[PDB]
Amino acid sequence: MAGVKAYELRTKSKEQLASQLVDLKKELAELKVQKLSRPSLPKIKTVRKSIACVLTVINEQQREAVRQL
Amino acid sequence: MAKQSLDVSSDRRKARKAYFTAPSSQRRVLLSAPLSKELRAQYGIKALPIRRDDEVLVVRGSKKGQEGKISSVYRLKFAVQVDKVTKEKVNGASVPINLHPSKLVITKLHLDKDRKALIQRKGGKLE
Amino acid sequence: LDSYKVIEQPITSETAMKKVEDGNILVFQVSMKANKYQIKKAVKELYEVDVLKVNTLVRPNGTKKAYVRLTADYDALDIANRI
Amino acid sequence: MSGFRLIDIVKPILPILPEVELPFEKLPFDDKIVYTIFAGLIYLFAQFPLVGLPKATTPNVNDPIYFLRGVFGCEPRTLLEFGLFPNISSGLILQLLAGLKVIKVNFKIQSDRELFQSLTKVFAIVQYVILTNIFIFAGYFGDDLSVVQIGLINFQLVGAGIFTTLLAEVIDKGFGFSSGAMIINTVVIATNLVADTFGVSQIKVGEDDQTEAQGALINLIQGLRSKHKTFIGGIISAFNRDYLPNLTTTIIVLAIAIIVCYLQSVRVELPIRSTRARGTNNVYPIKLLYTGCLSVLFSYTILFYIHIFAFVLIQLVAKNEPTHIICKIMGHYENANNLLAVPTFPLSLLAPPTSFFKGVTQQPLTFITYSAFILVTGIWFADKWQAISGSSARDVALEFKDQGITLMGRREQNVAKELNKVIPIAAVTGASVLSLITVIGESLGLKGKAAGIVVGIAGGFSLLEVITIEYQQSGGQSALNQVLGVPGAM
Amino acid sequence: LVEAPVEFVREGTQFLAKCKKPDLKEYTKIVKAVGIGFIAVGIIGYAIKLIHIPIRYVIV
Amino acid sequence: MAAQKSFRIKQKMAKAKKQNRPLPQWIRLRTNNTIRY
Amino acid sequence: MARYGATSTNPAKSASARGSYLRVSFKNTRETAQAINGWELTKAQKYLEQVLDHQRAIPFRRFNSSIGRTAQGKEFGVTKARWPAKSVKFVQGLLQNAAANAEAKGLDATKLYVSHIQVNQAPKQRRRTYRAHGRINKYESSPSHIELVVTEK
Amino acid sequence: TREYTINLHKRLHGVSFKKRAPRAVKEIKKFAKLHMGTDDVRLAPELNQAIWKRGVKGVEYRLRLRISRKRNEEEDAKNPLFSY
Amino acid sequence: MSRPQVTVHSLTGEATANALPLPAVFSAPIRPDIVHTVFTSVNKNKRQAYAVSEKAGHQTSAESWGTGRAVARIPRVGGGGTGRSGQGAFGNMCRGGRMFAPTKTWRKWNVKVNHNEKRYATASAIAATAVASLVLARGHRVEKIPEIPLVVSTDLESIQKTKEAVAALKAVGAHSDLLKVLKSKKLRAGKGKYRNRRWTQRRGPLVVYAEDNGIVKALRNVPGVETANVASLNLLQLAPGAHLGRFVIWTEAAFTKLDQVWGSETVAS
Amino acid sequence: MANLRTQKRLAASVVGVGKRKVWLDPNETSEIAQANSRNAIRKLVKNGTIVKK
Amino acid sequence: RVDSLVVLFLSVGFIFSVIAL
RNA sequence: AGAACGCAGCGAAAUGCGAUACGUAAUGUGAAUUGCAGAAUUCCGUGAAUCAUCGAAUCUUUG
RNA sequence: UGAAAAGAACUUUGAAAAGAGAGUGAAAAAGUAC
RNA sequence: CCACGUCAACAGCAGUUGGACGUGG
RNA sequence: GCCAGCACCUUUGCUGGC
Repeated sequence: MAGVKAYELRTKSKEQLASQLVDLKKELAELKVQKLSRPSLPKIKTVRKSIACVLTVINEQQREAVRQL
Repeated sequence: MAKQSLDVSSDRRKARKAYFTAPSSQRRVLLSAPLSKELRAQYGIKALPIRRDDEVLVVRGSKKGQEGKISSVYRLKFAVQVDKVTKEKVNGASVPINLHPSKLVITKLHLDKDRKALIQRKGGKLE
Repeated sequence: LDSYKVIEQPITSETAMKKVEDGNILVFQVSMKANKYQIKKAVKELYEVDVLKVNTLVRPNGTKKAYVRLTADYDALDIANRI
Repeated sequence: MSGFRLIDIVKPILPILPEVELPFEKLPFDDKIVYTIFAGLIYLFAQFPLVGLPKATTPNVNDPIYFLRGVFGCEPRTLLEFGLFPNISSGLILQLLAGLKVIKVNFKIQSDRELFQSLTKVFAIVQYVILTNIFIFAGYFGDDLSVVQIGLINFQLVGAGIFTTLLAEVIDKGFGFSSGAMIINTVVIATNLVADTFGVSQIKVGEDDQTEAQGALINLIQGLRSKHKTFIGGIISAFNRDYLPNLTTTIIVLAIAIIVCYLQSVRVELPIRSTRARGTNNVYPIKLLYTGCLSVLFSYTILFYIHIFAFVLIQLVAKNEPTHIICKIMGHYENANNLLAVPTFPLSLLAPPTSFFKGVTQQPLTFITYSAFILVTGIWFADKWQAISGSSARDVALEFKDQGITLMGRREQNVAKELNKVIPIAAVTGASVLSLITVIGESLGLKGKAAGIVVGIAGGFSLLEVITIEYQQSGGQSALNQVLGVPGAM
Repeated sequence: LVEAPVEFVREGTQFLAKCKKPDLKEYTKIVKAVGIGFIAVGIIGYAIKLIHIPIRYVIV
Repeated sequence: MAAQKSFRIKQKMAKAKKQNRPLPQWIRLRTNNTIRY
Repeated sequence: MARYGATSTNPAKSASARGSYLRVSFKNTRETAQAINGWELTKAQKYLEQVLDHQRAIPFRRFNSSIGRTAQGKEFGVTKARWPAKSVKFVQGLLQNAAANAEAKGLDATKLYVSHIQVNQAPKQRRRTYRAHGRINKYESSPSHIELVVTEK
Repeated sequence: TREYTINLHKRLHGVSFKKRAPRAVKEIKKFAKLHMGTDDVRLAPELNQAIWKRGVKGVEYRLRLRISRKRNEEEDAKNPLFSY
Repeated sequence: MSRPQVTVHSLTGEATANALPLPAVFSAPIRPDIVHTVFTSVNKNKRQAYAVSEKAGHQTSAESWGTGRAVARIPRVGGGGTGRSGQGAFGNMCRGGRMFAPTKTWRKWNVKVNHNEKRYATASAIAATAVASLVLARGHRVEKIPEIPLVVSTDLESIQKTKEAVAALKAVGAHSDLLKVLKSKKLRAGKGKYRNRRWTQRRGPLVVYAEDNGIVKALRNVPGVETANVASLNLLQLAPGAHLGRFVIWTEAAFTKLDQVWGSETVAS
Repeated sequence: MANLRTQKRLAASVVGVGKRKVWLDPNETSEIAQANSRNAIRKLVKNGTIVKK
Repeated sequence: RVDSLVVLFLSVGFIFSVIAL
């Protein structure tokens, strides 16, 4: 609700999450480069690797769903 | 420190197990300093893993009788800075001063809700 | 689903910024597998364009420089005030 | 001369006057303080009158103008009746041209930065000579004459005004401390304060405005308190009367002083991180009202200049009888039916309504238009200030960024994009809110300086905050002696 | 009122919300700064008026 | 000589020359730094 | 740590200076160091300044190896003048530091005598000189560290 | 001024060797130093052209030179050493 | 009505009655050459070591492809280059590498234990505890007289409690001897600590019983006490380091249990 | 002139010459050194501060 | 360059000139 | 089995992982983590681990 | 190297390096391949 | 390579210079 | 595109030749 990992994120369905993810990736792509800025930020690191962390979640759910059929 | 016996490392390897193995929550063992006798009675324990807001007095050094809040303590170094002294150089070039937890005694606690519950609910060896 | 992002970052440098001024040309650094078509498509959907030339070459950064000319009506100043 | 060459530059006549040029030697610290007070002691001879015997005798010159006085840095009936007003105006004109972006100049190049500054002090003197003809066309002196002594008085004022621009330069180039424009502004608002409040009183009668009563602080407080050497007593608290309350000017100077001196102590805090540590660090406040100081000095100045709607250049066309393209349609400055006569209906609703009296509640409409104009002019000169270098938002963010990233290797990075969001919200709106509380400072009461005092002190403690930071952090003579001593390294 | 000035105004009300609000020790700085100003005020404005009065006295 | 062609082999060596170590200094202050390079 | 090494001074009647890891000869600056001497700073200075022009170098006691056959001087108990102005620049740089440390002192003024000066092996720079069939001989490029201390007499 | 003819019959047929000219320039510099009673002697590119024109071998024997002074004295000595 | 017969001493103790005879096995001439030989025989069997490594040679291909120049091949070696090697390294001659046999293992030492020699070794050892004056020379101090070597009760087994150990130790006096063991000289051994060498504490007394051990949980631990049985005991316990005349404490039931054997080995001198 | 290896090269480049021929003024040598750009040396050429032999 | 002394001298003499007239 | 080259805010040295690129997750712990400068996150219950998981979702190029 | 980097502030001198004096600490001929 | 900034090491002396050192292109 | 003249501080403009 107010953010952005992890109990909001992990059980969310999922089209909503994908749509949000590509627009949190537009924040970071607007803020690249450079525009990195100079920053780091910890937000730039976290959202870069929140794209990583929850692309594991989307591809995991597809993988586990395929093993239930 | 650690109790005898099972692993029979004589040995500077045994020292290296303390030095390099065991991040934060088995540095809980090596960041413990004895309680008093009033707050030993209060919670029934003996010693407590340090908080960054517990107040602690130095007992065994050359700096052997100063109180102060713990300003930082390091997991890799197992060593405590006490706030402060420090020791200035005149333009504000500034000094840490580090210490060892088993050379200290903790005076006033900040102790916390379910922090004290887990500690008083059996220890071990559930990690 | 086996595709990649093309644009890794835009390159900004002394010559890169000058290209923006000269004829509405951005320049990017795109993946080592990047193909011409996917650069054209990506820049369209990140900046609302039509690209009037893509040509690409190597850099010692390893990532492939991609020199992208853009339409006149686009305005490359205020959308480079947005990167 | 003409001949045949393609020119339009005024180039042979320019060295044939005898204007001025500027220092030459300087020394600190003892020398700087002695010379800066000396500059203010030549200013302090504002007690001597200007030449002109028929104006000096029977009319004694017309009534004092308590509106021009503070922003000009003047005093009527003396050598320095124009003060900074043409020097700042040449700065307004070239701020306007380079800020409208009609004439584009890049100010971090050496060559055309120096050109701007030299052109400003030439156009200050060009502005001075047109101003001196403007003031005798206003009909201030009570004698308007054909070419005789009205030529000589205008000459003298320019000659004492080329002196006051030379003082402005001399202090600025390091003969004295501070900037010489800042000093003359601050000592004029200062003169006015104790002339009115401490003063002295003298027994006379006079139909015209005469200084029968000054010393409002003395008259009020000692009347309230007891009896003195003087035989007085009894409390005069407040009135709407023609005889001044004495409490009126005492409260309003204090009322202004408390509210804008706390606005001056409003800063926007922007934190910076690690001291050689982990975690947060300094709270670093930034100085909004020294940035907006020259923005709202320009804003206050322009309200007196404009031909369409202002005091100075409409008082001329009100005086001037012939009616054509220019006429007193701009504003009527004349006698009125009203009890107190000042312009009856002008287009100058940009003219502030306050005086050495109580505020005016009787026209809210002129208040709204006045406030609206100076907020608009405050954000107009705010965007000109950003555009015409200074510490440029585009340049400093970009320049520090590439420089730091590649300062051998490598480096870790900055709070200057963290500054980048919050500085425009603070800068543009801080000029605007400074303009808003400038009109509030005027509305409380007093004039002859009411918006000139608020900016004068506002930029003074924000200048003080810069100098204290340079003293304690950067070093030298220092301010850390009071408190510092012990930070930590983790 | 459209999108650009509504965005600018709600940004600029965060500056006015973010006031460093009165501290007694910074009011002490104000009192001394204004009082250093008030003695400068005192010498300058007293000097100008006093000697003006003999100019009026000497010349009828 | 003949390899698996190609311009691509030259490109990955070209990157390797930049990404080369070279150089600095500030970590050698905080380590454990037994002289190297 | 270091100096004197002939410790008697003491520091309320002393001034001191040292060079450190400068690239000027071990062999020729030991002879200059032994020969400065002693002599106030102004005599030492204006022997070395005239040396640059004409006045040799400075006598060589023990490192007196041939060379041709020699010569004109001076030659005041020596006979083998040479002219390394390399080592003159080094000792002039030592003396100016010594005389500026001996100008904040506040002591002064007749006094003096260069009480000890000793040269330390900084080390030798080691480089090579080409010759025959892939076999290469040593080439030292001579350098030194030095210490200078002076005292009131 | 003064005008001197510098005797380059002396020693400047006896050198060479191969390298007369840089020795010869130095010889003119300290001959003119002695005659004028000065510190620096200017040596213009007029004189440098004059000695290197015929080129080492390769000198037009004795040369006339015009020389001025001096009373400056040390600080920024004027010895013109070309034609005054 | 007496021969080797002894007076019992309890730990209660403050004795009252009489004990069984002192053994016939406690006589034999005390022979220090056999005592030392057996001590080194037993400790060798465990002993081995580690040293340097690489290879136990030999990174390092060769035969002797030495290449002349001068001063020879010295003598040896080969492979190879800007290192390392010379020789080198492959030595010895080493300013880098190994020694002329890297600690060898390999190197079979041992002494195998003959049946006859082992039961002579135990018999002589038991007869070497029966002295008195050699206790002081070894370096442990006994105030109390006489009743020697000491004899204690069967009650020694049951404890358990820490404070009843102290109550036992006051009687045997002794006591001060075990306080010596908890005192610096105890200090800090260096690099010799790992394989034991050491720096620089002394031993204490040995307690022996019979039916047990006992060696119960609490009897293990105490400053320098050791605990043993008459069925199984050894010369490391009866005189550690082989400098005969340990302070030895025994318990009743030891005589009769020791006495009956078969086997075959018995006293003569 | 000092550090004008680069301004010999750049000035020569804009007049397309082998670097021997190009000429730099002695008096305004400081102002030639304050070029560094290829449109800065165009100004210097038109003034006649840099000429071509 | 003019002088800081010249401006100082000019002004004081100007003040003396104006007052009487 | 192994190996090339990438990845980072930094990247000397080590190994952690693959264009999602020292990632994180499921069991789990408790006041400090990101080596450090710096930029930040936490602190009376959702920050932070190999203390332990022969345990795991991702998985370029070469073999 | 040291318990802890406290890894040498500040001042004078020197083109810079460094030197002189001074600071830290139990000890600096413990001042950085210590 | 090109551009800008430097002299501790390297250049067979030396240095205000560099193919070196540092950083970008 | 190259070369030359006049105007201009430059960026430029006009005229002529190849």
